[PDB]
Amino acid sequence: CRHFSFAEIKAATKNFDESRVLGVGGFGKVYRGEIDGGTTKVAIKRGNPMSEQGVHEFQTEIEMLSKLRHRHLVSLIGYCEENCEMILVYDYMAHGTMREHLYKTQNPSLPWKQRLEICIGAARGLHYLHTGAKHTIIHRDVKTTNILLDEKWVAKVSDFGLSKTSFGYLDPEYFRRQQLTEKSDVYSFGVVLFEALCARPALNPTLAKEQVSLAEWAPYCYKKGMLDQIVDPYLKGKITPECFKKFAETAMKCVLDQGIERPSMGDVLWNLEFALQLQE
Ligand SMILES: Nc1ncnc2c1ncn2[C@@H]1O[C@H](COP(=O)(O)OP(=O)(O)O)[C@@H](O)[C@H]1O
Repeated sequence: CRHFSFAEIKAATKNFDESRVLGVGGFGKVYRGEIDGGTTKVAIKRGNPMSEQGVHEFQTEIEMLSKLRHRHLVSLIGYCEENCEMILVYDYMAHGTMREHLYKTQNPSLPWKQRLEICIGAARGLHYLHTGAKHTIIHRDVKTTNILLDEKWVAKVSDFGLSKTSFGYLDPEYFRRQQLTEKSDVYSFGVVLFEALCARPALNPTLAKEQVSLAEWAPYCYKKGMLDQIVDPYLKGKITPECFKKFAETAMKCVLDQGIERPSMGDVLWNLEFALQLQE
């Protein structure tokens, strides 16, 4: 993992010019830049050392990503703790977050098979975190803004500041059992799956009481046989009956009340690949 000068960070971002800002996260501003003389596109996150939750996330993202390698995980090229700063350098994901392609957006809608393949890609990332590191990693922050898309539309998991060895995605059993297991990532992923299908936020505080949380609302409509009515309008008529059923029953199991009843990510990943095959 590469240490960067604070001078290279300025060279890459052209001294943090707002022409290169990509957005704002809970950590700071995210800048697009180039390093190694313009062969490498990157994204650079500037955090604030005054905040020690920011300090905690900066060090956690470094100690996690520096030892992980997976096609479906955002890669951390390097960092900069110079002059008591806090900077992280990732590879640039040219197509932003998954949420920017589902709703509240001007981007075109994604075809069903591309959505399915994005969820499969993210499930592979999560499966690696749970079974491929030295110990289980619990991401704790699985959501549609933390799934990024590169120039070939490969889905990649990011945002490791809260991981250990958001509202609407929170494992409700965590506020009861007060323990945390990788099944909490499965809960959050099941919500991602429903967002991909319904193209609406996980929490929409303005709706009728039963519709506020996608996690409780989508299962409810499936049992009542009206899940087809809240499906993304672009997707209506584009999912074969058997894919629709395997997909929805996979998402329903992910958001069960009790973590012990939920599938593992290996199981989820397998059932999504099965769904893709039933679609074709
Ligand atoms: N590696 C990246 N490549 C491209 N754009 C990125 C990358 N990381 C973050 N972004 C952009 O920066 C924005 C801020 O994301 P992030 O800093 O993770 O904050 P949060 O996860 O709290 O929304 C994202 O919405 C996205 O547009």
